[PDB]
Amino acid sequence: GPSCVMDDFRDPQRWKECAKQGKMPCYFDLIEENVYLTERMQCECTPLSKDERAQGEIACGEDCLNRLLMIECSSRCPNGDYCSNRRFQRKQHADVEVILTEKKGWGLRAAKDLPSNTFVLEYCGEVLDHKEFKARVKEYARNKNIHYYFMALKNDEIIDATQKGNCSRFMNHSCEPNCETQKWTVNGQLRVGFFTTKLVPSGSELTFDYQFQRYGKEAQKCFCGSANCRGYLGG
Ligand SMILES: C[S@@+](CC[C@H](N)C(=O)[O-])C[C@H]1O[C@@H](n2cnc3c(N)ncnc32)[C@H](O)[C@@H]1O
Ligand SMILES: Cc1cccc2cc(C(=O)N[C@H]3CC[C@H](NC(=O)CCN)CC3)[nH]c12
Ligand SMILES: [Zn+2]
Ligand SMILES: [Zn+2]
Ligand SMILES: [Zn+2]
Repeated sequence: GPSCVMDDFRDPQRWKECAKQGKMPCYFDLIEENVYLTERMQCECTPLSKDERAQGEIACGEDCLNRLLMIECSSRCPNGDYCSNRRFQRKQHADVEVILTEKKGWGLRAAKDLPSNTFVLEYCGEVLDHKEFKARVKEYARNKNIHYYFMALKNDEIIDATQKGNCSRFMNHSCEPNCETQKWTVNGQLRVGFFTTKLVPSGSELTFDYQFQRYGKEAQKCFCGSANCRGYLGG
């Protein structure tokens, strides 16, 4: 099918044009941070020498205490500019494209090879309390929407990327996936991002195991094509 790049989403009227020809997904409002309907210490890594920075060595890598608790550092981190643990904030996203699938709608694929436990994208959207969430479920059912964009963030917080979000919203489900969600604390506030669970060759679709609690017996069928396909979306 047709494909497109994350920069294509920055030109609104051209996008809408590409959408008229079916060369891009339908329009949504692009945002770079979660938006709320309901109004809401440093680590101990030793500073790296300028020599160690030049050698290729990692600042706040795997032993960093902020990182081990999936907390990103701030500006006041000991390693300052060198800190590798500010990925959400610096928007250090993987190189991925938005493509048209056979039966799932649009999707995400890797433009380059991507290592294991590599950051893909933040799942951004409108954060909802339980009440707003239920309002929208019903509103969406009554508009006969086909695609749904809900992601559980925490107790009484669900991200809805139906109207406002970013390209994370195109990652499809798979019963045998190559990414997972991770919840990270940034400035005392929780966020969700997608991360590879294995190596993902260039061209391959990126998928995760969506486990949002299924309500009815009734569900969306799964066209993931795996050997182990559970048949439907949801947990
Ligand atoms: C967040 S969206 C993913 C983006 C969607 N493909 C689009 O075109 O906007 C989730 C929706 O994609 C579709 N979807 C995702 N994974 C799927 C799968 N494995 N089989 C069938 N539909 C899928 C479902 O309609 C679901 O409600
Ligand atoms: C981010 C992402 C990636 C891949 C798949 C999904 C599905 C969703 C999603 O929001 N699914 C919803 C469906 C409609 C349900 N409706 C009821 O349970 C009540 C009446 N059937 C709620 C869950 N989000 C996704
Ligand atoms: Zn650190
Ligand atoms: Zn740091
Ligand atoms: Zn499946």
